[PDB]
Amino acid sequence: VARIQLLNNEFVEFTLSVESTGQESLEAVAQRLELREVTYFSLWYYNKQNQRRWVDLEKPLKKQLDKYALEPTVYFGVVFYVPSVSQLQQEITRYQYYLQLKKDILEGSIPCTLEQAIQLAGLAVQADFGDFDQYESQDFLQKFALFPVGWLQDEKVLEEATQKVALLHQKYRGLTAPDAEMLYMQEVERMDGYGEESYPAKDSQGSDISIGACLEGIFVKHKNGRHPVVFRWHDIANMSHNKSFFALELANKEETIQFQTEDMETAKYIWRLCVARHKFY
Ligand SMILES: [Cl-]
Repeated sequence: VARIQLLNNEFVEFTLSVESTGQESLEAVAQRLELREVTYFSLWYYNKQNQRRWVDLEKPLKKQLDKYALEPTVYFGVVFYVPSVSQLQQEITRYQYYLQLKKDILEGSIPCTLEQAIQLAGLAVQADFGDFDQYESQDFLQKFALFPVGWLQDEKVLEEATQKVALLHQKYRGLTAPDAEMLYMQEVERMDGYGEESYPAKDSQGSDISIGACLEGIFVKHKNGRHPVVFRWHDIANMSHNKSFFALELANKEETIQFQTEDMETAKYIWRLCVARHKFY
């Protein structure tokens, strides 16, 4: 018996056969949610080094969890981030996407100042609880996750910010939940780090780098103080892996750029996800 953790802090148990693929589990989650735009979403697990890894949806799920996972839990989530949530057509799709974006914020995976957090929390509170005066006090706000890694904030800062959220909340009276969610996602959309996943590596000259995927293409960051380089999706002719190396074949001069990742299994994984993102964009 395995577990699928959903985007709203609920879970589903399920019996894992030997042959059932990751795709089959994803489709079952989608039927459960009545989600009709499933292409943006997939399933991930924590690997044996506690790193997040998206499931190979083509392969049987159970072998993947046995071989690479610490425990038989997968997480439902957005694997293909969209430049504009307005391209999501249906309310159920937007709501799931909203839950993911709120998660990205509350976990700190999209960095966020406290003032940005207060503005986002005001919209989330309107979306999640509706108009402020249905609740004869806002003392319930004190016991909810409102802010990124909020439990680590000083109590006085936390009290003050929660009071600001309560006041922002009153200003949003009359906003429906779909509209409040869209306004929330529209803000998160424009924040640095939205849609980004990255991995440690070295470039062909031994320097340490972070490499990964963003909306625009494959990015590389060095730790000097300069600026990241982005290989735009359409400037990328092909991608490959061999041993621990992951490679981009660029369209301009057929130049091939190598990157050395932690091991051969990591290079294959990075390759698989980056190929899939290239195809999606
Ligand atoms: Cl994928």
